[PDB]
Amino acid sequence: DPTIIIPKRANIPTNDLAARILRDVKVELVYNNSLHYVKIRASVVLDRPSTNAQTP
Amino acid sequence: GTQPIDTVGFETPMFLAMHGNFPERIRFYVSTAGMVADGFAVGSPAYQFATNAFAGNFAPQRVAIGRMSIDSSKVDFTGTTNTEQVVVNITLNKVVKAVKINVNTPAQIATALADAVTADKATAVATGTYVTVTAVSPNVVSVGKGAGVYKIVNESSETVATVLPSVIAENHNWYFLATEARSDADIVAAAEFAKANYKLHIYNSTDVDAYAPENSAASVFDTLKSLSYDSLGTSDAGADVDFTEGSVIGAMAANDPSYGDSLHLKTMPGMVPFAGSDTQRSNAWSRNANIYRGLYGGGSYIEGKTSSGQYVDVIRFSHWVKFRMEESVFAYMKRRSDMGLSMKMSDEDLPVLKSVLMNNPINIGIRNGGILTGYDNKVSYDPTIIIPKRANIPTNDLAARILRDVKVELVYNNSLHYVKIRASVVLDRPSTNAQTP
Amino acid sequence: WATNEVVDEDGVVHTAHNYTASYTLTAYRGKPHWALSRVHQAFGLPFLREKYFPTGSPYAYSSTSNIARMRVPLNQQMFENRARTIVTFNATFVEKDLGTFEDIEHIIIGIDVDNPSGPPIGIGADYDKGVKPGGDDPGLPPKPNPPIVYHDAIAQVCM
Amino acid sequence: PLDFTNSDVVMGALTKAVGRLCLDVTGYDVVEADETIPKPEGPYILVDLSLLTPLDWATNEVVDEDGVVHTAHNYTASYTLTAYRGKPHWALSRVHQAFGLPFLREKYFPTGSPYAYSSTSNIARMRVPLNQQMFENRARTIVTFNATFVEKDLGTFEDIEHIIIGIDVDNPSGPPIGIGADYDKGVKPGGDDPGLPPKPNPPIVYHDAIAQVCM
Amino acid sequence: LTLQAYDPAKVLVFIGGQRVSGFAADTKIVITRNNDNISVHAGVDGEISNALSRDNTGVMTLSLQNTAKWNGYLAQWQRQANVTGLIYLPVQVEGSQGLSLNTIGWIQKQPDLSYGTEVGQMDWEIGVLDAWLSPDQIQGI
Amino acid sequence: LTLQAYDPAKVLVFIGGQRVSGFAADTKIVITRNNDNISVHAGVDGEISNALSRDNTGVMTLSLQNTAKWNGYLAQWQRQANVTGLIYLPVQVEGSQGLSLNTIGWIQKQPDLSYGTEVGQMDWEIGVLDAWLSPDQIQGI
Amino acid sequence: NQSKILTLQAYDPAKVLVFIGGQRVSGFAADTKIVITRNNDNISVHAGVDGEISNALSRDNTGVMTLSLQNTAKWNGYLAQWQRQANVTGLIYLPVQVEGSQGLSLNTIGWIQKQPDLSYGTEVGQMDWEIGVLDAWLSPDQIQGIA
Amino acid sequence: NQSKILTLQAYDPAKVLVFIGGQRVSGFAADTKIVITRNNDNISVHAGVDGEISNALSRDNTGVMTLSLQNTAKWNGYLAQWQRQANVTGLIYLPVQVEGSQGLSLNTIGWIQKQPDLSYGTEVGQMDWEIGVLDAWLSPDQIQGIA
Repeated sequence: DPTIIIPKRANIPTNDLAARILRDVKVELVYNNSLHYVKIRASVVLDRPSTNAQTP
Repeated sequence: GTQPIDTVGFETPMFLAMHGNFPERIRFYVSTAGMVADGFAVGSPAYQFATNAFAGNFAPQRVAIGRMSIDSSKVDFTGTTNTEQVVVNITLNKVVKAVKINVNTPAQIATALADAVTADKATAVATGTYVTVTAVSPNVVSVGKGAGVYKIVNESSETVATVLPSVIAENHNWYFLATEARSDADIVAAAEFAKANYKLHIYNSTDVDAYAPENSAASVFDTLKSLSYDSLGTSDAGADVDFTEGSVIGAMAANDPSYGDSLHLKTMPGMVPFAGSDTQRSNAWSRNANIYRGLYGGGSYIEGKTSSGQYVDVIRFSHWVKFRMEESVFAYMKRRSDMGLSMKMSDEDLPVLKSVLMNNPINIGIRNGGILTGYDNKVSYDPTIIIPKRANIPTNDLAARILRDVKVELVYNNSLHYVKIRASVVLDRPSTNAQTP
Repeated sequence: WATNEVVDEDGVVHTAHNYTASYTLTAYRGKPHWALSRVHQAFGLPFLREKYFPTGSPYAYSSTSNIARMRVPLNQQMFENRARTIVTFNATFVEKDLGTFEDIEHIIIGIDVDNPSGPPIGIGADYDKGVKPGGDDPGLPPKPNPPIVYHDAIAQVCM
Repeated sequence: PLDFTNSDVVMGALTKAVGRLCLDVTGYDVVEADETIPKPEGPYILVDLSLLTPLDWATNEVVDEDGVVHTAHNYTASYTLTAYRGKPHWALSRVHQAFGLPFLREKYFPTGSPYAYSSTSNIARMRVPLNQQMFENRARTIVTFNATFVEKDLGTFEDIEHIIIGIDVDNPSGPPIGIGADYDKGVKPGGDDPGLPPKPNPPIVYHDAIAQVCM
Repeated sequence: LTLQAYDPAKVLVFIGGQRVSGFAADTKIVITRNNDNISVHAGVDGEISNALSRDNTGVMTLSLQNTAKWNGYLAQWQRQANVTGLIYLPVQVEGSQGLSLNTIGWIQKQPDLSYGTEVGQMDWEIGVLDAWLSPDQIQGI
Repeated sequence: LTLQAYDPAKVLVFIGGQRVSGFAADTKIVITRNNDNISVHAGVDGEISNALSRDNTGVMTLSLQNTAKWNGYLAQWQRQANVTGLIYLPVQVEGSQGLSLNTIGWIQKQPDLSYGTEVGQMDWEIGVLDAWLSPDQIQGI
Repeated sequence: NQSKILTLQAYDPAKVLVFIGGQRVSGFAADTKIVITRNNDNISVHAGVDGEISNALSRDNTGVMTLSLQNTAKWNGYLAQWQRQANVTGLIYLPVQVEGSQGLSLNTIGWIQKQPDLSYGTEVGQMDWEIGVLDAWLSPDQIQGIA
Repeated sequence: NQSKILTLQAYDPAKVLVFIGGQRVSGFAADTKIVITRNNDNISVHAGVDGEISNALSRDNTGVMTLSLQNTAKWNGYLAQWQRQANVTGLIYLPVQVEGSQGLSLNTIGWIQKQPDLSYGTEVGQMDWEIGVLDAWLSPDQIQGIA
């Protein structure tokens, strides 16, 4: 989830107060890229061939 | 000073072979191809065992192989009969060969096998019924089974009772135990080590004293019976040449004891059906030498009893509970200490062990059906956990920072083995109280 | 009931409790009722509060009571103006414990598995501070990430 | 031989438990109301057992080996604390918070003890004139505790050794049939008769067939 | 032999492995079941037959001061489960002298949050997947 | 390290970008959800299966003195939306020490206005399109 | 009155066992587990003009059995595979058994007659499988004292 | 009891994917998302006078699928265009697929059988599109452990 973090007045340096500037506002995200390539492992057979049946 | 195994180790079987293919005391494989690459000759003992272990229905994921210093092999035809092309597979320092002897008597075949002197490094020495193969300092030789009727035997200068303490120190993440040596002393040493390190010992033997009449006998089965160990023994004809311990392990390595499942009728590919008669079967059942009877066109194990008369599955279930509780407690205690919130010794913290233990080890068993629950008589089968209070802890235990007398209790839910019926056929059918009892 | 517990590095415990402190103010001359009222409204002015009640401070303002104006005789000659009010504040108090209990270094557990094939099987389990269950075994090999290579076909099928 | 701790023991030990925790936390000196002494020097605290409330119906009955009965009742004792100098309001507050510290309580209020802490009242700070010259700082609070008191009976009733019952079965065929029934301490109804034979457990033998049918 | 006095401070709650702290005054918790034990079917002539209840879920309320640090944990656990689908955590209760409880459960509904002039309260509703009380801690049972 | 005391004056409400002011005494706000987190289906034999709730709307009450200047703004916003069809505005809440909230929402119903001998009160019902509380402001979570 | 208690042991619904093909069924719905019905009544009555009455015995005894399972149950898979199995290979029949804890039992063969209506929504659904049973005579064998 | 939890992961209805023609459907109604039914039962039973029983295998496996969409949904447009497309050009079929998050899947072809009833009122309405599916055998493939 994207997150936004903002400082408090106690953490702002006095020089920044004098200059009337706000610093260190931070944001974070994640990009959701797309697909480009696909590969397959097809197989052709003339027929088909352990029975554990126990929940892993 | 037994250190604890974890879940993966609980499935890994170890085979104590003789070879020099790697310098280490132990290695792990996930298929026979890796062993082939390491220079094990096809048809060699460890190769056969690995193939059998991977060939089961409940096969393990990985197999560990130990090393015992090899000295010289043997290709023994003594007591055999051959009317077929004898073949022997030999691997020399990553070089793979094949040997062929045609057709005749075993002594003549053994003598003719001396032709294995070309393209060699290693040496071959016939003796009229067997050929002794010995390598040279820098050479490595692996000799494996072929199409002939013969059995490969290896000798070493070491002994199991001294090799095993080295392998365990090298690595301890394995549960099952097996060996290539088949002498009574080696088998008993393996059993005594396994019973002391909480490991299951398996072995196959071909001694006919298993069949011998119950009146008296002096077989390894009987020695273990007298000593009252828990080693799981079985009598097979082809054990000495096929190392079928791998097949036995392959049928029980993967299924977890939480189901309470037993070993009674599981098919084990690679085993050869028992051949003796019913009297011999009765004899063997007395010594706890389990057999692989062939019934109704198929093969089926029989009753999986240990040396001291106890069933295998109860032992395995107890060990599984032990390891699971150890792992769960360690995990919870480590997570608690990762934060600066370490568990203290006070009455406000001790109880949580109840839920910690109920979650991982016990509740899974109750769910899957391995643990019996309900009401009996005037008793109930529900598992119980009892924990002491700070007032009851001795001052010496407080000083040492150790907690004692945490107790647990369970009931095992065994399976069914035999059934009997009383059918009756009649040409027809025959007090009327009708009052509620 | 305490609202928070802070554990020291060594295990000592610091406990925090909520409180409410009430202050009685009395103004003695001039226009006392006017004086007290301006104190009340001060808590609504943002800049003025920040000087003395900064965010994160361990006390805060809650509410105020009725302001009663009073006249008190003095020496049987004059009536003096006065007033009175009660101002309620919030607070949080922290205190430090006087020790700690011992840690759990070693745990021993006894297990008994009742079964029908024989007498109950007794077996024990143990835990130690630094002893991992598996030692340091590498475990199974991981599934490798294939290296990044060029592909001619967008989607290729090979039998 | 089945002894216990009566009310007198619990009640007297509760005061000392409060006394030690006040001394060990605030650092002040402590005094009770039971006997009067010249006022100590320096800050100090005064302890008093102002009030005591019972709960009507007993919660447990313990029967001695011989039959005597011990009855247990729940109570609630209220203690009035007063601190006389220094910063009395601060002193009392630290007593309140002490009951939230785990290790400190375990010294004086161990698990299983016959008394426990319940709640606390408002702490009022006061100024008291002295000799018409000075105002002295003080404070006051009421701390409520739980408790359980046990007492022992003064005897027992006789046991029932013999029971005689008369029975009358009214029926239409004749006059009512009178018949009696009796009980005695050691006389079993059946004497010691072995009863019917039990169903035997078959011995353990080898079986060749997994499932065998025989006609 | 000294009989216990009800100690409110030794009533413990363990959720997920840790111990809860920061309760509001008065009732720390309340445990209530959802269904009746047995269902009785009564005939015309008076025949009676009984059925055993096979739904044993309960509900446990948990009163926490709104400044408690444990509000954040429950809020995080609640939202996490809504996404992943893993909702169960162990729940265990103790009594100084009373009936204990030890099962699994989940956070059922979000309490009501209100802000005013004094530290308030939040009442969480923790579902418990079984509601059988136990006499473990009773002194003499 | 000084732990916070609950400051009622630092509970903030931002609607549409501005900050609300002019609350009535006692409870400034109340936040309540509309539905239960999980729906449990219980079988005849005791099998249990759960379903995740996919409707997460809530409701927030807002107590304002009837002389507050913010009554006019809400009245104007309410009527505007009924004509244009644009009903959503950002809503954000903070806690001095407590659980925050940050979503969008709309004015749900018109409160009840009553006139008497003293300055009254109006309780607006602000719908919030998601009702997950957040531990942002908790000191230590 | 306590002299007319019709069941001295409470009726526990979990004792009712159902086996299809030799495996025990599990994963049932909320209210009803099973329902067993016949299709045809037992005898036919042919009444004449003047009141002569004669009766006939039926020879179609087939019935239908409904089986309520939560749509998240695992047994839905086994039945779904079985349908296709029989549709192609032509082997439809399969043994069916029921245990009447404190009622009437049943033991016959049956087949899947129809597949239910699968629905997905905000709650875990339900499925009503129809297992046509070849012969539907209820058995009192579980009851003691039947002279 | 906790030993009979039929679903260890809560059933999230949003995992149920539906693809028609290769595009993912969205904009569903309030209570039910889909319903899948068959038209014909699996086999036919022909019972003789004296009790001889013989069975037949069905060869019509068509079913009907209902799809609830809010009448304000955008997907109503795609289906409405498709109807006219097929009515004139004569191409009716279109692939259909369903993902059984924790149930039974489906994968076949289908067509729009009927158009719903459009109604306008004080609340956002609803539409029930009927997507006849050519073959309606439910698939257990999503379930693990089906031996």
